[PDB]
Amino acid sequence: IETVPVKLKPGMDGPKVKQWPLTEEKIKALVEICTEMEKEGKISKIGPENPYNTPVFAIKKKDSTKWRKLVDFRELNKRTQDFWEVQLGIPHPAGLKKKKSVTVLDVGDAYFSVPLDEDFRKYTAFTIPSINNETPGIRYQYNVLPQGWKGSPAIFQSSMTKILEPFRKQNPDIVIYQYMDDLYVGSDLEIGQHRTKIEELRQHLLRWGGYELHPDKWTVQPIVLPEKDSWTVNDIQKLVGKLNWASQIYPGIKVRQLCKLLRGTKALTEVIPLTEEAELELAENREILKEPVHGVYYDPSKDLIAEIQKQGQGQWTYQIYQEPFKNLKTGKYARTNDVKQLTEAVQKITTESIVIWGKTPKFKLPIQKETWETWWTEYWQATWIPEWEFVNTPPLVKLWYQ
Amino acid sequence: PIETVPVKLKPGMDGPKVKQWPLTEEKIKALVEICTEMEKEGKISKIGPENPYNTPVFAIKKKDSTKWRKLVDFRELNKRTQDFWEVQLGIPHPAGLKKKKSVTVLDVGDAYFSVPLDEDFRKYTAFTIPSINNETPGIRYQYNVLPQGWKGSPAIFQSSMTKILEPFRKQNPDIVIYQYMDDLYVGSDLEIGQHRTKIEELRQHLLRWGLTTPDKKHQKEPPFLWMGYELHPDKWTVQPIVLPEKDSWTVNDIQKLVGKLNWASQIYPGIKVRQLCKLLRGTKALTEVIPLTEEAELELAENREILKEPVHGVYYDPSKDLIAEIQKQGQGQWTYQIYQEPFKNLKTGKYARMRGAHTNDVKQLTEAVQKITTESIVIWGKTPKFKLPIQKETWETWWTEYWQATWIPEWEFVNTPPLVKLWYQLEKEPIVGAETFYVDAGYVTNRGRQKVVTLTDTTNQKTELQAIYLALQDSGLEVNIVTDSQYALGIIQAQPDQSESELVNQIIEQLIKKEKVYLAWVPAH
Ligand SMILES: CCOc1ccnc(CCNC(=S)Nc2ccc(C#N)cn2)c1F
Repeated sequence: IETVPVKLKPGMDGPKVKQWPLTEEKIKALVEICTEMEKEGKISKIGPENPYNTPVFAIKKKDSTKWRKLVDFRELNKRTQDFWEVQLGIPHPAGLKKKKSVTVLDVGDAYFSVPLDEDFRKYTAFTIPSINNETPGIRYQYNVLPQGWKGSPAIFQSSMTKILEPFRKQNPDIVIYQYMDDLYVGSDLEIGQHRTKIEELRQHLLRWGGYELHPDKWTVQPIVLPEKDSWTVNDIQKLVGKLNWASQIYPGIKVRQLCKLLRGTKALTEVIPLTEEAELELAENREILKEPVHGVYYDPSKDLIAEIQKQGQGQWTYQIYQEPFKNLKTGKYARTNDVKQLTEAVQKITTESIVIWGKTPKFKLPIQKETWETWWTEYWQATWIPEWEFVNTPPLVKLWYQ
Repeated sequence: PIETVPVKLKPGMDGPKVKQWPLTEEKIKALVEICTEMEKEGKISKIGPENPYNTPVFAIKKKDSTKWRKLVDFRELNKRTQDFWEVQLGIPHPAGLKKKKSVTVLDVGDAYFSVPLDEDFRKYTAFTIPSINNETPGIRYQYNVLPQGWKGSPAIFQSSMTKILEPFRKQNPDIVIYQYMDDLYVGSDLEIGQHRTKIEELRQHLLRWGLTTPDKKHQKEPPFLWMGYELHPDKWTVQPIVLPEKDSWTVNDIQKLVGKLNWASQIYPGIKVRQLCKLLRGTKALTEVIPLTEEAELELAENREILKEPVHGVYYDPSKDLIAEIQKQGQGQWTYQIYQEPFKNLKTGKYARMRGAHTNDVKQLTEAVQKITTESIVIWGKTPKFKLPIQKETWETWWTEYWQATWIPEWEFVNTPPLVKLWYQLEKEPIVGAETFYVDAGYVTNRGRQKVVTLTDTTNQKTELQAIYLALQDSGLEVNIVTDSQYALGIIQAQPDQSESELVNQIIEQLIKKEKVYLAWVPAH
C-alpha cells in the first residue's frame, strides 16, 4: 500500500516525446483498453498542468485476438534513477543461455497491483491521439506500476522473488529470469515435460493473481570464403578484397601469393590456376576463419551494438559487438515483406541479447525512419523496445557476409 | 462552475515583481473603472499590501473605436509559469472531414474570464492602479479567473471546455464539435430545424458555466472561409487565387507567387512552378527585377488557366475505401490525387523531394508512396490502396536488389504512361569477351588501351567517376570496369537514373546505352 519514492536522475526532467500518428484501428483499440484501465483505477485522465508525454502504441498478441497496449517508455526509463540492483539485484544467470529450451512469459499485469509513487506519476503521461486533429487527445498518467518502465520490475522485484522462491525451491532444475515485463523460463527437460512445467508456473502464478526459444542451438555464423572449381581473375580479386578486409580482424591473413596472381591487367574472366604457393595461403586464411577472433570478451559497462544487413531474397545478417570489429556474436536470419522480416530479426536478436547478456542491444537498422515508424508496430510483438537508429549500408560490407 | 487546474511557477523561480510604468491621470481613471467592473463581477479582487508580486498594466483604445481598454503585461509572469501541455498546432485538413447537413460556429464570450484560476497562483497575477493624487491609494488587485495574455490560459481554457462539452457530446453522438481558440464549430446531419435546435441546447449548456455564445441573428454560418480554404457543408476548395498580371517581376513577387502556387497544388492538379522557381537563380537582392523567361511565361499563363475555374475537393466518406494515384509529372516531379469515388478528389498534391544526391524513379516513387501513406494516416486515419505506373515485376526486381529494405502497401499497377522503369542493370557476373578497363585520371585495358589525363578544378571523388566515365566513353557495347573507388561503386551499384551531378548523369547516359556492364571494386594500393 505504501509507495517507494522514485526519482529521475539529478537535474533530469520528464519526457516530452512526440506521438507518432496511429491508424484508426489502433486508436480504437487503445481507447477501449484505456477506458478499462481507467475503470480499474490503473490510469487517470490528466490536466494541462502536465506537460509530459510518452508514445503509446497498440500491438496484436501472437495467437490471441486481443490487443496489447505498448508504451514506449524508452526515454522515461532513460532518465529514471538507478536502483541498487548490485547487492541481490538479480543479476544475470550464466546458466540460462544454455539451458536447452526456454519459454517467455508476460507478467506485465503483475505490476498493476503495486501503486506508483504519486510524485512520479506525472512522468508516465501519454496520449491517445485523434484523427486529423479533430479533438484534443485523451491524456492519461499511470497510478500503478506501469508495464514497460524500468522502475516497475525493480519495485516489484521484492514481492516477485517472494512469489517465486517456492517454485524455485520446488524446481531448482529450472532457470527463471525476469526482464522488465518478460519472464524467461529455462530448462533442459523434454518438450512435453517442459510445456508442462511451464503451465505449472502459469498457474502457480495465477495462484497469486507463448514463445519457445532454444538457446543451446545458437551459433556464431563466421566469415566464409568461396571455394570453387576454377578461379577467374575476378574471383581472385573479390577473394582478395574480402580477405583484405578480414585481415584487420585476424592478422594472420596473408594475401601475398594471391595478389601475385593479380599482377598484370588480365581479363576479368581469364582463369587463373592457383600456384601451389598461393594455394596454401588460402588454405591458411581459410583455417584462421574457422573461428571467432580470440579475446573478444563482453563488457557490462559498454553499449551492445547490433547491425543488420539485407542479404537478399529474405535473408539478413547481423553482428553484435561493443567495439568495432570485435563481434560478440554474428548470425543470420531467413524468413512477408522486408519490414515484417526486419522487425522479426530485430525482436529475435534482442531476445538473444537479453537471454545471453541480459541487455537489449542498440540496433542500426538499414531502413527509412518514416517506413519503420509506419509499419513496425504492425508486426511487433515484444513488450520491450530496443533503441534503434537508421543507416545506409555500404555495398561492400554486405558482401563480406553471406 | 469549472474545476480549477493547479498552476505553479517554474522551479526555483519566484513570482514577478515589476514596477508599474507611469500612467496618464486620464488613464488612471479609465482603469479604476474597468478594474471595478472586473472586481464587481469577481474576475479580480483587491488585495493587500502584503503581496510583493506585481505586473504592469496598460491602457489602449479598441482599434478604430473610441473608449478605454485594459491590457496587462504578463511576459515576465509567463517566463516564470510552468510549461503546460499546450494547445494543438495541427489543424484538421478539409479533406478529412465528413460532409455535414448543417454547420454553425460559435464565438465564446469572455471564456478566459468565465474560467477560474488556481488560488495558490492567483497571487502571482498581482498588479496595481496608481492613485491620481500624490499621496493616495494606488490599489492592488489579482486575477481570479484566466488572464488574457497569460501563458496557461489557452490550455486550461480549452481543457475546461472539453470537460464542459463532454456531457453534451455524450448524448449527441450525431453532433460533431470542434474546439478552436474561442470558436466552437458544430456540424450535424440533423434536419435544418432540428439542427438549429441542438445549437440552442448547446448555447444554454454553455451558459450553465457562464459561457456566453453569439445570438443566431448575428452568428456565423457557411460559406466558412477557414485557414486558406472555402468550406461548404458539401465541398471544399482553396480561397480563389488571383495571379497578378504584372509587367515587371521582382524577386519577392516571384517567391510570393511560387508560394501561393504551391498552396494550390493540394487541390488544383497540374500546377507547375519549376520554370518560375529557375527565375530565382543567382538573384542578388530581394528587389531585383527578373525578366520572365519564355517557358516561365508559358508556365504562368498555363497556371492562370487552371486557376481560372474553381475546383473542389469533396469530403471523406468513411464508408468508402480511399484510393491513391500517382503519376510522374516530370523528372523529380510526381503528382498524386486521393479520391474515394472515381476521380471524386478529396485531395491532390505534388512530390519533388529528392532524398539524396542520386536516385531512380523506383526509389523515388516508393518514397512518394511513403510520403502519402504518412499524410493519409494523419488525415483519414488509414492507408489508401495505391494505383502505380510501375509493374510488380519492375518493382520487385529493384526491390530484392537494393540493400535497404522497403515495403509498399497493397497496390495496383496502372498502365498510364509514362511508366517507371529501370533504364539499366549491372551484369551480375563479369562479362566473357568484353574488354576490361582498370581505371585509376585514366584507364588501362586487357587489350592494350590506355588514356592517362589531367584536368583542372576537380574533387578526389570527382576524379574517380571521371575515370569510369572515360572507361564507358571509349569502350564498346559490353564493358567490364574495375575500380578501387568504393564511392563511385556505391553510387553506380544503386543504378541511379537521376542526379544533381552532371558528370554522374553522363555516366548514367553511357550505362543506359551499353549492352552489358560489369562494375567491380578492388583494394587500395
Ligand atoms: C470551418 C470548419 O470547421 C470545422 C473544422 C473541423 N471540425 C468541425 C466539426 C465537424 N466537421 C465535420 S466532420 N464536418 C464538416 C463538414 C463540412 C463543413 C463545412 N462547411 C464543416 N465541417 C468543423 F465544423
